[PDB]
Parts: sequence; structure tokens; C-alpha cells
Amino acid sequence: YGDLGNKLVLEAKRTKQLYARSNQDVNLPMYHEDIIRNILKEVSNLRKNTEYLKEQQQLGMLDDKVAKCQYFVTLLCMERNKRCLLAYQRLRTDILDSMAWNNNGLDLMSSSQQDTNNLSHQEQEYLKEYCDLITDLKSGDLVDIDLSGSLVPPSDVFIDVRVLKDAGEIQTEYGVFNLIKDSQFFVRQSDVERLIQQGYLQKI
Amino acid sequence: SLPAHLQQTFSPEEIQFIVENEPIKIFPRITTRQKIHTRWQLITTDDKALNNMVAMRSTEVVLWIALLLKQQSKCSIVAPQWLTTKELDRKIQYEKTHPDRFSELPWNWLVLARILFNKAKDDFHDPIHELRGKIQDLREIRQIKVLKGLKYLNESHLQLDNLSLLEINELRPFITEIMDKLREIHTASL
Amino acid sequence: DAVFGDRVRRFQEFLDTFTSYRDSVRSIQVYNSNNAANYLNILPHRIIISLDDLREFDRSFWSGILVEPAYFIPPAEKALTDLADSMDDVPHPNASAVSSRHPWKLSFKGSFGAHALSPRTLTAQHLNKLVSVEGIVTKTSLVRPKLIRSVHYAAKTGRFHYRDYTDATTTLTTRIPTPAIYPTEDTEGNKLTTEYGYSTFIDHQRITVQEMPEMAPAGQLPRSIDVILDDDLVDKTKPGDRVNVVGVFKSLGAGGMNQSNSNTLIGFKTLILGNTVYPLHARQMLTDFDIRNINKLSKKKDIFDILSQSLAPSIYGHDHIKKAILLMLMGGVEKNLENGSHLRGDINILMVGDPSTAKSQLLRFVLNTASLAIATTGRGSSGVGLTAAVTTDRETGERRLEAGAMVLADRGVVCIDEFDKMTDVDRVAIHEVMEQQTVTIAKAGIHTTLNARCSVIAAANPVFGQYDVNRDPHQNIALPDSLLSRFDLLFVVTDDINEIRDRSISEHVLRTHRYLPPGYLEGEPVRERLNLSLAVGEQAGAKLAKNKGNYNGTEIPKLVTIPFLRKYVQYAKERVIPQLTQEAINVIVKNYTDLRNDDNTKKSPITARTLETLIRLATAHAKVRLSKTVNKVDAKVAANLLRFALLGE
Amino acid sequence: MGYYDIDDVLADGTEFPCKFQYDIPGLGYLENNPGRPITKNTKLSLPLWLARILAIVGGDEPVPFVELLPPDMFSTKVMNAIKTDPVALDLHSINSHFFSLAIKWIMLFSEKELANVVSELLLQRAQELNHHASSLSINTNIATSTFLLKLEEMEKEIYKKSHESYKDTKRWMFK
Amino acid sequence: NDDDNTEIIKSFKNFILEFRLDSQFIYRDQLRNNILVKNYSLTVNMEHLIGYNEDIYKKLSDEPSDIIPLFETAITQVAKRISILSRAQLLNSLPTFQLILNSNANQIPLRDLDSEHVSKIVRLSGIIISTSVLSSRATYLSIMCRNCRHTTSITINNFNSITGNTVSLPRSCLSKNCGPDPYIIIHESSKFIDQQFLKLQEIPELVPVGEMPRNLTMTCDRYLTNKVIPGTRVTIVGIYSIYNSKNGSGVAIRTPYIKILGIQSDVETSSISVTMFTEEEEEEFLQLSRNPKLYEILTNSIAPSIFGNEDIKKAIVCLLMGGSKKILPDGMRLRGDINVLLLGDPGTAKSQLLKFVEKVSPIAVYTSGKGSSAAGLTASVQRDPMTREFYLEGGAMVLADGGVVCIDEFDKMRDEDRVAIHEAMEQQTISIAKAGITTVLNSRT
DNA sequence: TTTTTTT
DNA sequence: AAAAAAAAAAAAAAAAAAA
Ligand SMILES: Nc1ncnc2c1ncn2[C@@H]1O[C@H](COP(=O)(O)OP(=O)(O)OP(=O)(O)O)[C@@H](O)[C@H]1O
Ligand SMILES: Nc1ncnc2c1ncn2[C@@H]1O[C@H](COP(=O)(O)OP(=O)(O)OP(=O)(O)O)[C@@H](O)[C@H]1O
Ligand SMILES: [Mg+2]
Ligand SMILES: [Mg+2]
Ligand SMILES: [Zn+2]
Repeated sequence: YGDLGNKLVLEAKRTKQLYARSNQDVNLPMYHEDIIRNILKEVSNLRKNTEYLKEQQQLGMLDDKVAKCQYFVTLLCMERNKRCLLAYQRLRTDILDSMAWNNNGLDLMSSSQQDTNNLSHQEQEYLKEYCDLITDLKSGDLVDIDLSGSLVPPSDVFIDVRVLKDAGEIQTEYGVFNLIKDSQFFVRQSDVERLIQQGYLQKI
Repeated sequence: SLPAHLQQTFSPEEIQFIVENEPIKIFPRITTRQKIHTRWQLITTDDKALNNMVAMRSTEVVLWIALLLKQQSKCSIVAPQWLTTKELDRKIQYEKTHPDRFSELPWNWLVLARILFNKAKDDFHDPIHELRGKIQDLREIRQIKVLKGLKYLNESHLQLDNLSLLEINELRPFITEIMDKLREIHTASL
Repeated sequence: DAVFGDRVRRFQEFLDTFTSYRDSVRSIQVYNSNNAANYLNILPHRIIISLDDLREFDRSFWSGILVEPAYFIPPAEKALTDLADSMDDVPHPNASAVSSRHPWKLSFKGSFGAHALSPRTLTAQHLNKLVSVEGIVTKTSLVRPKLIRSVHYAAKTGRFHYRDYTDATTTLTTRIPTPAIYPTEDTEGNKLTTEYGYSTFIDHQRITVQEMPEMAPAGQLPRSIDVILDDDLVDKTKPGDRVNVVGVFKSLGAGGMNQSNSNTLIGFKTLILGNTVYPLHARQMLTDFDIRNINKLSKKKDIFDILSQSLAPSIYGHDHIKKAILLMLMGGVEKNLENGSHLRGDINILMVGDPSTAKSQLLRFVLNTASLAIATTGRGSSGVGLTAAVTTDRETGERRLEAGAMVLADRGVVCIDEFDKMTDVDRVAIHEVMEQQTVTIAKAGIHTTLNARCSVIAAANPVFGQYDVNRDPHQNIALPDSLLSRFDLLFVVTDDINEIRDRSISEHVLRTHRYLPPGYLEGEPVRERLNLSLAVGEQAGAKLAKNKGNYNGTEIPKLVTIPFLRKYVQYAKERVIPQLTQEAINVIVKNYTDLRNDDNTKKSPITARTLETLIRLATAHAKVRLSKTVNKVDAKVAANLLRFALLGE
Repeated sequence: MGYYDIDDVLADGTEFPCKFQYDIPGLGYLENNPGRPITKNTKLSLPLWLARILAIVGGDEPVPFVELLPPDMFSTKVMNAIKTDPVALDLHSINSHFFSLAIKWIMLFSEKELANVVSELLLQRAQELNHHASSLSINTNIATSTFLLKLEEMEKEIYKKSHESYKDTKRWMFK
Repeated sequence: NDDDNTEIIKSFKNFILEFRLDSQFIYRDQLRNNILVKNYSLTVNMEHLIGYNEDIYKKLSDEPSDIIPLFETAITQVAKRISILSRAQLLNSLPTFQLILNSNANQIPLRDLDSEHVSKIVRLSGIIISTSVLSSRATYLSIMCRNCRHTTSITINNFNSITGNTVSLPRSCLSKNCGPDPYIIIHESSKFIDQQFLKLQEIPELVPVGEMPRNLTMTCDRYLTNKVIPGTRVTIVGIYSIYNSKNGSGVAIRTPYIKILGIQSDVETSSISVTMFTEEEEEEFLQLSRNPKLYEILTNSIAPSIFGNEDIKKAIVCLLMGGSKKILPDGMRLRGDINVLLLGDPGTAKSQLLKFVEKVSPIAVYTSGKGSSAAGLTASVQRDPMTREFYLEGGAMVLADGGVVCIDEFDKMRDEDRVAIHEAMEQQTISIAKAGITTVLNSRT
């Protein structure tokens, strides 16, 4: 018996559709560790039952065919439970890494989801480790090229930029930009992509 | 990169980039022939033409440099032999008279057309609307031929001798997945 | 031209490829020959093909049939006639019968796909194409013969002459019409006398089929289409039946394209030339292992209560009601005596009770479970319109009786809701049909008695909002005792307020509302579906697939599924006619004498007719256990059930 | 065959009819009264993920514990229905894992007569999928929706991918 | 005579093939997408027609019935040009394409139509009350003679200028010595289209003083059929023309009617059982559904001018959403609606909520309990004036199936009329047994 | 005197 | 040139009856 596991797996499918329709990593939903621990306790029951049945099989009063068929059935049940759990976990890890790869590996809690409370503690420490790896990777031979930069090919040099949020003044190379609220800039493309990804600039 | 399976095909922006990475002829307005000044000394283009240019003489530069100079007043792009009515006419006649072979046309079909129409609106000898309509006619005819040819899809291979870039790009996923499923069925049957 | 010959020979090749149809033809021929002069049934010249085999043989001919039957069916019929003629061998035939020239028209079965429609979906682009439409039978016309080919004789010449007449609806192909003028003069002035008994006449009947109202759009009325069928199958079925008809959908008539038009917005006629008809019935036969399973169930000790509990599992309590319904669905036999006239044979049951105690739901379940049933409401019916109607048929201009509601359900069951809310006038009609099960219509020059042997199940509300248990039972009911004494069994249901029963029924109801159709997720509502893949459809004893009936594990006692129960009812109502014995007589008479003189309060007074109810209940219970004789156990159970229904546990 | 694929995991969960070719005491505990054993030739509806194995183990006449009966989805009725006209068939109604189940069934039992018909079915449906994918807006008929609601789940991803490809190409072309 | 037709067709084809905004030829792309999904139709916006050229608009304004067929055949010529290869020389199952117009002219009410609008394009709006069943009309007729016995084809256009407009049968035969009209119609090998009739009633709030609403008749054909249902506000664009009445009173009478060319509806036939919204609108609906407090937004939005009442508004919203329909293996149905009764003191504005609820719900009817009867709500049995045959016509409660019904003054209705609704609301199916007609009709509201 | 029901 | 009308269903106003 492992039908309950399907209830988990089916749910995961919906989350993928959430990724599919949006086409943007955002608002990962709350976990389902309750059903997971339900499956864990039932599989502990299955394991103890299998151990007991092996005990009586070794005891001599248990039929060999009954013992073997019970063993195979229980083993298949454990196999399906494990498959369901890892099927959930792999997708969760994949979407977590996809989210972590594009935000420069800083987790950006100041400005995706706000609380990140919808993630398990193990998932959060995994996210921290992946951010560590992301920071480490660009610190080696590829220091001159930012791996977490844009992916749109550079098509034009001068674009119009309209302010979205207010700040003070920000220095650049050979100049300084004052982020007055709701103004327009005629600046170089390769200077403001960092701000645009941060959400402080609009109207590319 | 993955970003929702963007790791399997090309986005139209990448196609436009890989097309503008191509050489073209130019008709410069200014002169920078060396005093007999700053060296161009690029890393992915022969700077000799850039350094050795003089006004009102034809020379070859990569496309995006020509576009940048056209954003300024130092450029005059020379259109290819396609972009004229009397060549497109014989081309459409060739498609009409041969209902099975796609006409000979390069990979950069319709992309150079879009870019030149968007930027170099004024340097043409022909009205823009006529050329746009004829290009639209070519697009429709080739689309019809593609639909006609797609009817049969062997599980072994196929030949598409004269498809341009965008036409292949748009059709890649559907065709690939259909033949993958057919191959899976056939192999599973054996 | 020669395309007809090529198609004919190709069809001959196809017929020669398969051997089943030739076997059917020779069986028909030998049966007809055996029925000639050997010390009344005849087999019509029709054979059913399965066009799946035709598709598997030739796609071109199959496509030609299913797209343009006009140019394809007649060649097939001609080839079939030629093959039948060649196989036929009658050295010594008759004279008038040999000139029939029956062409052996065809019938079809198999998968249609996009050509199985509904009366609402039929439209312009489906014309001239073989189709198969489902629906309900609304009304039928009158059988009328029509002429095809006449025979003439002249005394001087001695040469018989024949002229053949065909109309637009007679043949699929349009030809120059011929009037019905009898030619009585030869080319040289000889007198010609029409020879009856040698001419050809075929039956004709028109019916109209209507889409089922259940599958209807949002706030739209059901619609109907016109069907013509002739020759054989001319008077099958009746109004109020679920049918599926396969035929050609064609247009006919000028429609006003001639000078006869009076307005610009005229139209054309549309009509169906039916080829074959099947009883949809939403199948009715018994297999060998089906009979084995029925027998092994019957020989069990406790089949009756299992069958009772099997009825409507979603209704809590009311076990005795379920038992009463089971006994009513398969009631006792009719009795007719050369001197004693007739005795009523089935059971009638009435329900009166406090509101919202699941009476209408059980009545709906009885509607769905029973074979033939019709639903009526007290406020939505008129007594005169319930039994018969005087309407004029359009084609003949003659007024003919139209069957009423309960006449259609003869030998079936009729369920009435809001019975006490009916107009009193209509009630008297009910009494008539409860008196001798016969309705007589004498009006506008028609004097006829119509048979109606149906049983009635009904539910009614008390006079007040709720039943008053401290009052006279007659005080609580608005119906006169004249018809209340007719009903065999009367039940009073009241929802006593007890927290234990409240919790139990709450658990049951909450269990019900958490149900999901198999193979369907819970996030989206129920959608409409397509019909079955085949327009026409049709190792033993070792599987017990649906025989045990226990679909899921919820209680130790067994359960049976609805189709098996209906099969059991069908077997029981035909294969056994039990007879009572003297021991059951002794028990019944003892119980009747005791009950007559118990002399205490009771819900209703008792009289002699209750002994008839005991007899019929014992007969029904004997039918339940499939025995040809009534034993005292059935008398005991009938007495117990009567005591529960009239005294109260 | 992918371990970490959602659709395959879901498709493994469907139930297939099967019969106990062999009689084993003490079984059926997980479905009925545990104390009563299961007698021989008993029909059951077991899930695929265990019926696939229990039909091949043998265990031991090394006959397997279970014998798997032909499922109702693969019936002559459905074969005729799919052959006569596949384009208008609502194959979604028959099952919502039809193609993967077909692949697994044909893998378990090699049958040349299913491969060709299924291949032709999907090949014919692909043309209409392409037809609808090419169409774009710029007042909507029922044909498109009633077709789209009949699809198998595995064709939906092809439809979406093609639709997005065409939409992106159109958007780039017109600016 | 033919030269003018050729010039007009050429001009329309030039307009179709030459009109472009920005970098898009809108109508050619529309034609391609329409042909792909087997919707042989095209939609013309009148403003584009005027802007491209004014003389063609003038000609379309002067004689609509004479001009429209030329355009609707130029469309099919262009479609054949840009969808089928000539292959240096087949099926050709492309009928004449349907032309549908849209415009934004000044509305003209029903009662303002007079003799000066004959054979003119007009725009108007009303309410739909009754719909006729479908019917067939011939477009390509195969005609065979009897004596000479030769075949001929007649092509029929569905536009009528004069009342007759029909060549019934050619006089004499084609070349011996046949009769007047020895021709018959070959029913096989012919082409037929579909036609339907509709009735329009005046909008309630434009009725002039002390009057009764007036009815009008409309004819629709091909794709325009089966698009509306009775009781839905619509906007129609068409031609106002007349047809003679020989079978009919007066002298030289000619009953007028409307030929539908374009229909705009408020519900867009969406509920009439699948979802067809675009991705933008569905995304917006999801975005609103994602709001954490949309319950209060909807509660406030129910009758903003009514002050103070809260639980009643919550109940009204809950009723509008409705329950969840269920079904069971044994056939038992379970109701999926909720029924609310307001039983209050005078002056508390009970009906002011009723008419607003009628306004909000997509399917709603408002009626008084005093002016109602049992036969006038569930089902009414009529009989035809001519053929006398009985038929079933639905009332009010069936007309609002799949929606909600607004009844006020529930007590004033007669006791006999208050018992017919019991089954109609407890089981949602009404049964009729009258004049031999037995029918189980469903009503979900 | 009033409302109900039948003609 | 003519099928045309008896049989039903539904909506009132008057009178008489019961409370
Ligand atoms: N024992 C029961 N088991 C299940 N449902 C029950 C039971 N008793 C009552 N109900 C529920 O009570 C509701 C009453 O519905 P329904 O109108 O059919 O009842 P009723 O007693 O026939 O009422 P009425 O006399 O008003 O027609 C139903 O929804 C039904 O499911
Ligand atoms: N809460 C309220 N806020 C504003 N206006 C109100 C409110 N209650 C009543 N009204 C006013 O009452 C007036 C009349 O109300 P209406 O006649 O619809 O009330 P009702 O309760 O339906 O009456 P009835 O029981 O007599 O049919 C309206 O003009 C409306 O403005
Ligand atoms: Mg009820
Ligand atoms: Mg009011
Ligand atoms: Zn002639």
C-alpha cells in the first residue's frame, strides 16, 4: 500500500505547472512534510513487519513461499515510497537552484518571497551552501566575467531609462548618477543592467 | 542556460545577434586614412579596412559596426542584390513554377530584411512598401510549402535542403518531439 | 454506366471473401423453404453487415458509403440480390409469389465516429450522408400500404402487363416521377383490368424521434427530427422508448423554389430514410454462467435481506421500506377465472411522512432501478390528459386516440410525487385504474377500452406542516378512504430527534459528500462526455468479475451491483410461477383471524382485502427465493412485515 | 524510462486487472480479512508498479504468482474506434496516461499490430496540433476549445512549446 | 455591366492585400488563421474601410445588397490565391466566405425605424425573446430536364434586392420542342447552408410614454446562427428591408424585417459550457483571486448605495458563487445551489437588493409573486394556430435555468401557485403530463 | 361581514 | 384549389357560499 504517496506526487505536478505558466521563479509554496512523516511512520511499520516475518521464517513454522511473497511485496512498497519522496525532493532542489543562480547568489532578502518561511531548514541550509558555491565559482579563473550577469545579447549601446524608486546619488566610472524620483536618463546600456535587475529602474 | 528549458533551442534575440555577426559592404561618409588618429585594433575583426578607409569608396565591415555608424551620420549601407523588385519577381516565379523545391535563399533570409527596413529606411532605391509586400508573399508561399511537406514524417530521417534560420528555429521542437516519440515506439516494439 | 458494374463485382468479391453472410443467407432460405408446407413466422430478406470488416478490406468503398451512400448502396444491394438469386434453387415455384423480386436491403453495425450525432447537431453539412442518431420516440403515425408495381391483364391478348411506380421517398436516387393513374387501355385499344393479388404493396409508417432532455443546453427545449421506415421493421417499438436509428439523411421537395412561393424566407424540408433500428435501453439476455451465479445466489439462506440492503446504499435506515420495494418490483401473479373474471396481481405502496426524510430520493432510485417506469407529479398533470387524448394525425386528417401517461407504463410502474397536492378531479380517474386496471374512452365517436396493468408508488405530505402523532390517522391525511383502502401497504415516517441517530446519519451524509468519480481529479467540475465508440454492440464461471458484487470493503455482509440485481429480477419475473400450499394457508388464516380480533388501536382498519395482500406477498417472497411452491416461512415474513407496517415493530 | 520524471511515476500508479494464477495461503491481508487466505484463480485489480514484477518473479513449474489479464483499454472495441477516425476521438476520456501506458504494454508484450496503428494515430493528430498552434489572435469558435480539451496530457506540452515558439517569433518579427 | 463588377472586385482585393499598420498586414493574417481552424469568415472594421478609401464606403452605403456579394466573393478569390498552390495548372472545398461587419455609428431605437431606412445599413440594440429552429437553404442546385434530359447548375446568392429575387426555372429548354419548364431539382450533388430566425423586443427603459413594447423579426445564416439565447441583451448591425406577403388585409403591404450582419453580446456566449478566455484575462482573474482580502472587496461592491447590511450581502455573494454539484454511482443527485429568503419589516430596502442582484448575475429574471401563476412559470402547453399541433413552451423559471431568479412579495402569490415549486427546487426537474405529452425537464437555479 | 371557490 | 375544426389549457369576473 502506497497510494498515499501519489497524493504527494500529484501535488508536485501542480507546482511545476506553477513554474510553467509563470516562466519565472517566484513564491515557492509551503512544504508537505506532514504527509512525508506519515509515510515515514507507515514505512517504519512495514520495516518492522518485514523484520518480524523474517524472524518467524527463520523460526521454522513459516512457509517459504509466504515469506518470500511478503518480502517482495514489502520491498516493492518501500521502493515506491522512496521513489515518490525523491521525486518530490529533486524538483524542489532544482527549482531552488534555479532561483539561487540568477539573483547573484545573495538571496536578496531586502527585495521573490519575503519570509522564505515556506522552506524547510534543511532546504535553507542547502540554499546557503549553493550560494556559497555560486560565490566561489566566479572568484577563480573567471574573475573578469560575471557569471550571474544578463543573458540577453547586447543589441544597443544607448537606451532610455526611467526611474522607478527614489534614492540619493550613485557614483559610476568617471561620473555619478543621482537617482531622483521619476526622471529619465539617456545613458549607456552596459551601466544600468545591475540596477534594472535590482528593480530600481524601468522602461528599458 | 536552463531558464525554463532555454537550453535546447535559440531565442530570436540570439538569432538576430548571430545574423548581425556577419560582414557587409558600406559606403563611408568620413575619412580616417592614416597621416602619411587612433588605431581601431579590435580583436575579432581585421582593423585594416577600418584604419584604411577613405570617403566615397566601398569597403567591408561587420554588420553591427555599420549599424552603429548609421546611428551616427558616418554611414551609408549598400543593400544586397535581393532587395530589389526585379530579383524578388524572378524568385517568386521560381517558387510558383517549382512546387516541390524550396528556392535558393540563405540562412539570413528575412532577418537582414527586418533590420535594414527598421534602420536604413532612406537609402533604398525602391519604395519600402513594395518590397515588404513581396517579402510577405514569399513568406506565405514558403509557409504553404512547409505545411504541404510536413505531411509525411518518416522515423528515419528527412531532408529540408533550403530552409532559412527562423523557419528551422520555430519548427524545431514539434518536429523533434514527434520523431522522438515515433522512434521510441518503434524501438520498444523490437 | 460501367461504374455500377465495377462496384457490383467488387462487392461480389467482398461478399465472397467472408463466409458468415452466405451462411446466414442459406439459413434464411432453408427456414423459408421449411415453412412452406410442413404441418407462422417468416424471415425478412435483410442481412446485417459490419462495416469494420469492409473498412479492413477496402477503404475506398467504405469511404464512398459513409460519404455518399446514394452512389454506393444500390450497387451493393444489386450484387447481394444477384448472389441470393444464384444461390436460390427452386425448380417448382409458385406464380404470384415468385414475382415479388425482394431486393434484400442491408443493415449496418460498427464504429461510425464523427457520423454519430444528436437531433440538435444535425445541420446542412451533414446532408446526403449516412448517419446514426439516438433519441426517444415521441409519436408514431398509422401503418398504411402503398403501391409499387401493378399487374394488368387483357382477355383478348392474354399477355400480362405491369407498370412500376416510384416516388422520391421510395428510392434514394431522384428520377422522373410517375403519377398513380391506372393504365386501362392498350396501345391498340384493348381493355386492361387491374390484377390484385399480383401487384406489389409495401407498408409505410412515419415516426418522430426526439433528443433526450437530460443532455440539453442551458435553458433550451428538446428538439426532434423526422424518420421514415418501411417494408420490414415497420411497427417496432412504441412512443416513449430509447432508440438508435441508422439511416440516410437527405432533403426532398422543391421547398418553394418554383412559382408557388409566397415569401422570400421560405426553406426546404429535411428527412431521414431509416435503414435500421436498435433498442438503446440506455444487456437484457442471460449467459450460462449468469444463470449459474443466479442459482448459487438463490440457494443461499440469506439472499433476501442482502438484496434488500443492496437497494440505494446512500439512504440510511428504512430497511423495511427497501424490503417492500424489492417485493413490489416482482409482485405476484395475475389470476383469471372463466367465472371469477380477474384478480389484481401486483402490490401498491403509499408513503406519508414529515418533510425531508428522503422519500423523493428513494422514488428516484426506484425510477432508475426498475425496467419500465414513468415519472408524474400531482401539480404538473391533468387527469384527462393522463389517460388518453383525441388528436388528429396530420397525414390522414383523421382524429385518433393518443396514448396517455400511465398507459405507456402498462405492466411497469408509475411513480407520483406530491400526490396529495393533486386536483381532486384527477383523483377519481386513479380510482378507476385502481378498480379494474382498465380505462375506457367514450368521446367524439370513439368507444374503446384500454388496458393498463401498472403499479403505483407515491408519496404525500400530511395536512399540517408535520405529522401529529396524537391525532386520528384519518385526520392527518387529505385523501378519502375510498382510494386509501385500495393501497395494500401504507407507511408513516417521522424523524425522531435522538442525538445518537443524529450523529450516525451525520457521519453517513458526510461520508457521501466526499466522493470522487474514478479516473478524475477533484479540482474541476463534472463535464459532458461522448457516446460509446460503437454505434452498435452485442472463460465463463471462473472469474466472478461482477458476480459477487462486493465492489469495495465496508462491511462483512455482502452486496451486489445494480446490473446483477436487474438480471435477477428479469430471470425471476419469467422463469418461475409459484403456487401456494395448505400450510401457508393455515398460517395466513390464523394470522388474519388473530389480527381481526386483537381489538386494540391500529393505524388503519382491516377488512377482507388484507388476506389478498398476504397471499400476494407470500407469492412474491416465494418468487424471491426461486421456488415453485410457497412455504410457511414466506407466510411468516409477510405477517411480520404487515405487523410492522400497520402496528409498528 | 526516467526515475525522476513525474509523468512516469504517475503512470506507474494505474491499476490493471489480473488473476492469481497460483494459490497462496495467508494472502489478501492488505485488502480483506487477513485471516482468510486467497484461493486460486481470483481476479484482482492490482497497480502496475507491482503487477509488472509479480508476473515475472515466478517464485516457484516456476509459474508466476499472478497472471495478468488483458486490460479493457486495449480492446477490439477501442482498436476499431481508433482505426476508423482518430482525429475526432476523445482519447482523453479513455485514459489520461494513454501513450506511456501503451509504450509499457507493448514493451512487456511485443505486438507489431499496435505499434503501426498507434504511430499512425499520433502522426495524424500531430498535423491538427500544428494547425492549431500556427493560428494566432489579432470572436472565438468552439472547434478549437473542444479539440484542445480532448488531448492526452503528453501532447499538451508539445502544444504549449509550439505555441510559445510561434508567439515569440511573431513578437520579434513585429515591433 | 461586368466591367463595373470586375473593377469593384479588384478594388476590394487591392484593399485586402494592401492595407497594413506598422509592419503587419492584419487581414491577410486573419485569413490565414481563419483558414487554418476551418472558420471561413472575415471581419471588416468600418473605420479601416473609410480610412483606406471613401468612395468604396460610399458605394457600400448606397446599395448594400447589390455590393456585398462582390466583396464576399473577392474574399474567397484571395483565400484561394494565398492558401492553395496552382501546381502549374482537386478538392477546392471552399464555399463563399462570410463577411461580418463592425461599426460605431449612432444607435437608432426600434420605434424610430420608418420608410426612409429601406435598404440601408443601420445599427440597433434590443432584447432576444424567441428563437426558431434551424432550416436549410440551397446555394448550388443541380437541375435536370425530362424531355431533352440535360444537366445544368444554378448558383444561388442569399441576398435579396427585390422581393422575388429568384429565377425559379428557366423558360424553355437549352439547345427539341420541350414544355414550358420541364426541369427538376436533383437533391443529391447540391450545396446547402443553414438559416435561423430571431425575434427582438424593445429595451424597457426606452419605451415611449404609455406604450407597449414592439417586436421585430431578424434572419441570420451560416456562422451567425446558434450564437444567442433568449433573454440576453444584444447589439445588431444589419440591413432593414422588406418582403411581400401574398399569403396574408390592407393594400400594397410589405412586412419589414432585419438581415443580421453582425452581432455583439455582453456575455459572449461563454457560459452557453467551456472556457475560452484569453491568457491576459485569465491571468488578471488569477491575480485578483490571489488577493488576501478579496472577500471584503466583493462584500463592499455588492450594492454600494445600500448602507449597513452585512450578513445579507455576504449571503448574497455566497449564493452567487453557488455550491458544488455531485453525482453518485447509483444515480442519486445532490443539489448544488443555495436559496435565501428575506422576511423583514417594511422600509428596509429588500427589493432594492433584488433588482441589483438581477443586474449582476449573468442569468437572472425579475418577476412579482402577485403577477404569476403555476402554469406561467414552469411549463405552458400551446397549440399552433395553423397545424393545431400541441407543443411545450417554457415559462420563467426554465428561462433562467443555470442562473438565479428574483421573486418579490412571496406571500402575495396564491396557495395553488406556491406548491408547484416544491419539486422544482428540491430535485431541479419539472415533470409535465398534459395532452399526452410526458417530459422530464430540468431546471437548475 | 369577509374571503373563498366555482362557473 | 383550400385544410377550418373538435378537443384541450390557461386566464379572468361574477355569484354564491362558509366562517
Ligand atoms: N437516511 C438518509 N440517508 C441519506 N440522506 C438522507 C436521509 N434522510 C434524509 N436524507 C437527505 O434529506 C434530503 C431530503 O431530500 P428529499 O426532498 O428527497 O426528501 P423527502 O423526505 O422526500 O422530502 P419532501 O417530502 O419535501 O419531498 C436529501 O438531500 C437526502 O439526502
Ligand atoms: N439602509 C438603507 N440605506 C439607504 N436607503 C435605504 C435603506 N433602507 C431603505 N432605504 C430606502 O428605502 C427606499 C424604499 O425601499 P424599498 O421600497 O425598496 O424597501 P423594501 O424593504 O423592499 O420595501 P417593501 O417591503 O415595502 O417592498 C429606497 O428609496 C431606499 O433609498
Ligand atoms: Mg423530498
Ligand atoms: Mg418591495
Ligand atoms: Zn433539350
